[PDB]
Amino acid sequence: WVPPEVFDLVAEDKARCMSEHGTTQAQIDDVDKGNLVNEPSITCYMYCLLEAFSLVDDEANVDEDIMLGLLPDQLQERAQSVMGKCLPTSGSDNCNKIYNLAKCVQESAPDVWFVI
Ligand SMILES: CCCCCCCCCCCCCCCC(=O)O
Ligand SMILES: [Cl-]
Repeated sequence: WVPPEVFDLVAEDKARCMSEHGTTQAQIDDVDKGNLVNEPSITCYMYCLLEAFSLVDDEANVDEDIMLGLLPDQLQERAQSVMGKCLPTSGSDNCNKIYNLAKCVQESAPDVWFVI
């Protein structure tokens, strides 16, 4: 469902986030396929990229309105349903909060789940 335009929009932040955190594309592909581990090089990548687009703040609180703003209408209240379950975020730090959120969302909605 993700438009191709999104890929060029995120390219610059994706490069920076991967470089900052030691992330490999293979780690991203693995999360993308539903396999999540609590490794900072991928969890901090996910936090990094969300933050770059104002989807989370300095304590990994999710901005639900901006998030709903970005999704298409067909997912718009599946997402509200998933956010009801999975928010607020909780964890030992920003990266771990996003790990637990990722775990929750992908379990709650696997056929829509993805990470760029
Ligand atoms: C759903 C929370 C779990 C963790 C999410 C994984 C990180 C992927 C972040 C996607 C960033 C997309 C921002 C692009 C918005 C746009 O410019 O159109
Ligand atoms: Cl939250």
